[PDB]
Amino acid sequence: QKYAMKPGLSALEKNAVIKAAYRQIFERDITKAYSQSISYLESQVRNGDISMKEFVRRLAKSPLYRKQFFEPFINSRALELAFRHILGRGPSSREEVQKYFSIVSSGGLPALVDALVDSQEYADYFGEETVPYLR
Ligand code: NA
Ligand code: NA
Ligand code: NA
Repeated sequence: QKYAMKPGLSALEKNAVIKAAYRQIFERDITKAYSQSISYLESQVRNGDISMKEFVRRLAKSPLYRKQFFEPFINSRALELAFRHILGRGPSSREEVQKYFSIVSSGGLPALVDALVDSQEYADYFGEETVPYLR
């Protein structure tokens, strides 16, 4: 089951695409109703002013994402969570854990998100338009 945001999709499909995005990132049925920010963000991705990649990015940086999947955890644990939500897999090696560990110490949640989202792997699997999915 793969979902991709494109500007000319029907509203039914767009709704389905957005819903998948929240479920993959927040692991629950968040809605535009949750905050001004998320609603604004949703309007951006729905209208094509930002791509799906950019939507995932801003979503993963949000206070909701931060309080559920970053703030309560040690660097080590927060990065494996972000891996799963953004990349659809767990970290593959101790060398990869280390790479992202320093990024987290260095630039916290925003740097963790940017790095996962801007990796060549993310580009290969999900690109600009596709919701991350469990691999
Ligand atoms: Na914003
Ligand atoms: Na939020
Ligand atoms: Na940032």
